[PDB]
Amino acid sequence: ELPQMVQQLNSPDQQELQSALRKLSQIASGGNEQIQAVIDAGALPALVQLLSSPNEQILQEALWALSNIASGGNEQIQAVIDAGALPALVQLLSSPNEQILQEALWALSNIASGGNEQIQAVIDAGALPALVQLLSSPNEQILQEALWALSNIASGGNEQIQAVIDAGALPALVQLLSSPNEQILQEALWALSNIASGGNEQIQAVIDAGALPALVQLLSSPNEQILQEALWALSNIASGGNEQKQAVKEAGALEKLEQLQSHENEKIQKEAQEALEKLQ
Ligand SMILES: [Ca+2]
Repeated sequence: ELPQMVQQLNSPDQQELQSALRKLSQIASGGNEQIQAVIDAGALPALVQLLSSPNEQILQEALWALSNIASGGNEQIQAVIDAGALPALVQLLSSPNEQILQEALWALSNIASGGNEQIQAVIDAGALPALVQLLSSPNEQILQEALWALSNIASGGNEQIQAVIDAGALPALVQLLSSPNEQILQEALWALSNIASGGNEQIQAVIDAGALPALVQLLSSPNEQILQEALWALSNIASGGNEQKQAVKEAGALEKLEQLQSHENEKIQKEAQEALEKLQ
């Protein structure tokens, strides 16, 4: 069944290629055991070749198939990496095709949905410069995918968090907290809080970027999720040293946090107290 499809991916017949591609994608969309069967049949080197196709139909299916493969476990993400997917996927971030870019961004975010070793592979391939450029996009849909992918990069270890910092993502994220669009705020703050999960060097890079004045302002937000996410970043930068703890105190958070203690939503009531006790 599968060896016969993997073989057809080399076929000069575009109907044969597309039919097997459409079959492999639907078979890989399924279970994690199914993803392995597709891997083992050698579909991966064949799929990576197709990422270079000028044919949008065969490229769209190939991308779907790879993002569905990278939907699996940590060492199946590694197979996608070892096959050499990343450079082709990073190449596609310069695409004017909104659908191709959406698929390529999805696949990269799914590859970044694994362990630090996998997350580093994405960084190593050079995804971050392209990702940061996309935060300056006027497309709210492109912005979301780029912010999703970045948040997944910034989920990893300190080496991966500092990578995002060194990629100059923070000024862009800070500039995005001044957005009137509450849905952009949700995604920018989410990525920013992941940067804020790091060590003292990383906590300080966030502080130096002018993040605190925007976060302290957002603590008086009428959106329960944006207010919750501001707390997220603060309680995360509170984890850092007394030198950092002080910068937070002189941001004016102290009173806003003292007020938040008495909230209608008991979820942010504890999220504020945990931030307070880790500050003094
Ligand atoms: Ca074409």
